[PDB]
Amino acid sequence: AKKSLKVKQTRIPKFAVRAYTRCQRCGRARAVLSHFGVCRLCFRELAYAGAIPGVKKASW
Amino acid sequence: GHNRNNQNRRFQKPAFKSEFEERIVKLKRISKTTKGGRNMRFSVLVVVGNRKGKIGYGIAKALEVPNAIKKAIKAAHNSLHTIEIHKGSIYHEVIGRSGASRVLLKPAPQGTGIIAGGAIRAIIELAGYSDIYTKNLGRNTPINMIHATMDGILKQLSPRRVAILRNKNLNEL
Amino acid sequence: GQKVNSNGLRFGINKNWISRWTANSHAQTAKWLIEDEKIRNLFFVNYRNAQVSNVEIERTQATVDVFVYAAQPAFLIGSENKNIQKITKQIKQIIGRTTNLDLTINEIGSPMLSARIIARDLANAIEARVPLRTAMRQSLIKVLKAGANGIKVLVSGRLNGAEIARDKMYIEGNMPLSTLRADIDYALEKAQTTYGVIGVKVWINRGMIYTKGLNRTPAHILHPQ
RNA sequence: AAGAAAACUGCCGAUAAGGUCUUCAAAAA
RNA sequence: GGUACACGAAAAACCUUACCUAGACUUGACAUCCUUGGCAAAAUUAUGGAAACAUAAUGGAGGUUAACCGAGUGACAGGUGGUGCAUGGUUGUCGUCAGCUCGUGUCGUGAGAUGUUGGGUUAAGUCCCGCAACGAGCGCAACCCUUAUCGUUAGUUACAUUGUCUAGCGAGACUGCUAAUGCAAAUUGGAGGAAGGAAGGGAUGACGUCAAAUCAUCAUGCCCCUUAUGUCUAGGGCUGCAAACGUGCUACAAUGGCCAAUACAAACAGUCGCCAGCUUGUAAAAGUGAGCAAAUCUGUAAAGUUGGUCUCAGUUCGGAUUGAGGGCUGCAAUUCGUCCUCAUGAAGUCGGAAUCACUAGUAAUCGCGAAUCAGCUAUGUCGCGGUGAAUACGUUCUCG
Ligand SMILES: [Mg+2]
Ligand SMILES: [Mg+2]
Ligand SMILES: [Mg+2]
Ligand SMILES: [Mg+2]
Ligand SMILES: [Mg+2]
Ligand SMILES: [Mg+2]
Ligand SMILES: [Mg+2]
Ligand SMILES: [Mg+2]
Ligand SMILES: [Mg+2]
Ligand SMILES: [Mg+2]
Ligand SMILES: [Mg+2]
Ligand SMILES: [Mg+2]
Ligand SMILES: [Mg+2]
Ligand SMILES: [Mg+2]
Ligand SMILES: [Mg+2]
Ligand SMILES: [Mg+2]
Ligand SMILES: [Mg+2]
Ligand SMILES: [Mg+2]
Ligand SMILES: [Mg+2]
Ligand SMILES: [Mg+2]
Ligand SMILES: [Mg+2]
Ligand SMILES: [Mg+2]
Ligand SMILES: [Mg+2]
Ligand SMILES: [Zn+2]
Repeated sequence: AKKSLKVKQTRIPKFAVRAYTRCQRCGRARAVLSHFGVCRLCFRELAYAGAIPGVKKASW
Repeated sequence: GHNRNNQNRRFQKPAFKSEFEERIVKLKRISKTTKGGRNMRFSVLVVVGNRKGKIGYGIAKALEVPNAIKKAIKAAHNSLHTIEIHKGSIYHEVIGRSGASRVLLKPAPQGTGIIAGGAIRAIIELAGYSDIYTKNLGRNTPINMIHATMDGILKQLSPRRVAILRNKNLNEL
Repeated sequence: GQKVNSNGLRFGINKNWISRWTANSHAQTAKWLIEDEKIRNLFFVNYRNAQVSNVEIERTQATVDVFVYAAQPAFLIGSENKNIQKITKQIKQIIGRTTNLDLTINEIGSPMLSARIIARDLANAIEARVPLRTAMRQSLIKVLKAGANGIKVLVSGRLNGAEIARDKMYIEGNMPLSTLRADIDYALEKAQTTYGVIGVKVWINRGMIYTKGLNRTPAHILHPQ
């Protein structure tokens, strides 16, 4: 039961507090980056391929 | 373009491609032990012979069969000994010794064929010899059989050289 | 042990980003980010007989630009420019009609030294039941003769339909992976076999690029002689 | 100048069964 | 076990949710392919409703079907269902340890040896010598980022006690010079220098081991369900409780508690937000309300300094537990949100056998910010600065 949860999340609920944010590529619910709308483990593939502009490795 | 091409499928399986004349005589699977795991390498025993009087043997080890194959290939190419035949057979009865391996070779009349089996049969075919009586009186390790067989054939004395030295007449009594 | 992704380790130092855009807000930063993945994945999965090596996407507030390099653009182009219009309609539906699309199919130079089509060609051989040793050796020898540095191919999976998974590597030359100045191109593919999934990994070394710039110039894209 | 220099001892037992893993060189336009 | 236990989970009231109880559905809430039309789905108002859902309404953007709205329709969709001992991918561990191999050659009947082991030097299989070995690849090192001095460009939203500061480029440190001893690498000392002999930190982690972890991110072979292991909704559950362990917070106190005044940061973040100021309120907060899309406006720095008080007590320590009244978020706070005020005041006075971390701006400690987030006893996690130590004689023992 993932796709239906994804579809239900896309559909608007009847209460505002009923709305949660899921990853947009896959369907992972937890550990979703609101800054990108992408979960933590999809961010690796996008960051490691150059799809996301400006995302370089950090050295501090 | 018009490369024609009709019926059939792809490259099927033609192959030919050879020279001199050879044949795999054994493919063992040796292995050592390291700090975790087992390094496994294939060992091949190739016998190379032109079937006219030139024959050599080559044993090689490599991580993969193709590699070890061509290694033993070149190996035999390097170490090739020269063989002389009399009427297609071996001149005098001989016992080849190598370690605990003893191979008996005996002259045969023209027609019997190669009565050999195993490493000796490969050697006799690869050397050129036809009629030959053999019996393996010892171990069944292919490398030692090849060693014993080649030792027996290389110590052979020609009917000519003997009398020459011996100060006799060619082959005359 | 585990190694850092070779392409991802060299980003922001010698290699530019495949998508270069600045969004308005964090809501438009997600849409413009998922849509390009769909577009890129579309291009790569289907329309594969063309050997598309890499597709970059360029977007402004409202203008989308696509730069597609391929080895055989005839399949994209089609019969008297047919498939091209067809593929255009797919892209417009994905992003939206309200924008302007500007496809720019560019022919590629030096097709060999690109880890995408090489990995794709390796992966294709495995679905066709071609023996793995022969397939890998033949692709490497043509690649090595083409005039590049060492190539490392790792093909892990249920090799040859086996029930116990293995892995075979084949290095041929100096491939300094820990070095940042090297021009190493990396790509990964999933060979879908009747007995499961095969992972093929290809590292290719295309010389030394002392350039401190991020791409800013065709890499293997350049057409030499 | 011919030196040497010296061991020293507490205690310290065991680890259920059967088990992968090398497929192959025929060789390749 | 190390390599699980503030782990997946960077936010369980509803949602999440995969679980239970119920009320409902069947080419299905989502998808394609096909014959076929589009002259809708929404949203919202009614009635019945726990809500799913039904019966009635405005019949709806548009664009003539583009997308979708459907009918007909069987292939099918679907599974967080099983198998991480079928896998791909990703990762832990030895370990950032210094290793792991190959080509040619030589020796050995052979597994195999050689190089890779000897002597010096390192953090290093780092380098130099020797050497039946000669070379090569991966690892090591450097190239990358940052901090430490300076030059140059620029001067607003920084500075404006005039050259800080910010960020572009560059210079600078190279065992470069010298002394000692070594064949040579190289070691030590000295000089100058902001920086001296990997100047500090980070990214970078070889072949492989543990059938190590994940089919619950995703993908996937195979097996299993198909008016049900699929789907929608309401309520419960993930928050239990005789117990045990792990990781943290608070303490047992005058190196302190309470009150008043007051000085000095860096980094980050911000328009459903940061919220200045003002008014009300014992307070959480409410109202008004500018300013800031940001070097401009906002997010009170605390330890620290001074003064007063407490006088060693289960206390002006310690805050648990319990009762009541308030404030905020949210349909909704009982199961199960947190904050404030009042009331109470458990244990605990340094903790047995045994154990953990740490070699400088480090340990200890004091605040600040960000992520997920409507809100959240996150005391968690990731970061930033203030103060700021002690010790290393040595490898006999101990672990690797
Ligand atoms: Mg799924
Ligand atoms: Mg929520
Ligand atoms: Mg060990
Ligand atoms: Mg005793
Ligand atoms: Mg017993
Ligand atoms: Mg584990
Ligand atoms: Mg729930
Ligand atoms: Mg209409
Ligand atoms: Mg019509
Ligand atoms: Mg496993
Ligand atoms: Mg060694
Ligand atoms: Mg030696
Ligand atoms: Mg040596
Ligand atoms: Mg390094
Ligand atoms: Mg297991
Ligand atoms: Mg499944
Ligand atoms: Mg519910
Ligand atoms: Mg829990
Ligand atoms: Mg100002
Ligand atoms: Mg104030
Ligand atoms: Mg108190
Ligand atoms: Mg409550
Ligand atoms: Mg240390
Ligand atoms: Zn995701």
